[PDB]
Amino acid sequence: DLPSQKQVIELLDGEFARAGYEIDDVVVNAATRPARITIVADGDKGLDLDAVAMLSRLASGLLDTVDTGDTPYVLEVTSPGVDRPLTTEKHFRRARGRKAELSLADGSSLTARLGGTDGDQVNVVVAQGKDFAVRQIPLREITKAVVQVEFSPPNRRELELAEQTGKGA
Repeated sequence: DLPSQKQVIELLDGEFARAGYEIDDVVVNAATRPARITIVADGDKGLDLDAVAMLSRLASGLLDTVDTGDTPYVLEVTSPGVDRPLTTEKHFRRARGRKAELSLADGSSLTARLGGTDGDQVNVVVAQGKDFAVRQIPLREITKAVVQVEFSPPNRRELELAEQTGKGA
């Protein structure tokens, strides 16, 4: 059949990196006519149309080296999307379960999946080895919070924790 997400990534990651680009995610969708393989990539300087086309050429060339069989697919290389910034406690509540990039007041940053709010805290869920940590961060320590677009579905255990912690609308 079609290669797994992991197969596409092992196939492309090195070449993409060698071209100066990072692979953020890969989606092999076999539920459309025809199937779509989506590569989500980025560089320090985003993806302009030149880069999108170059990486599409790269990726398609590399994927032709693979036995797809009689199964027909379409390839797309895209930038990671943009999603809402969050300002109020209500916003955080509504964004429970979403992945977020948080800038902290001490200058550090953190990518984590948002849990519920709890008093003046927000719960966050972070991967830690094969397991997870649930941390509370005070709203007054978050100076920027941006929800990320997700292409592959969230890790099931991670989403379970993020969605059954604290309050969220």
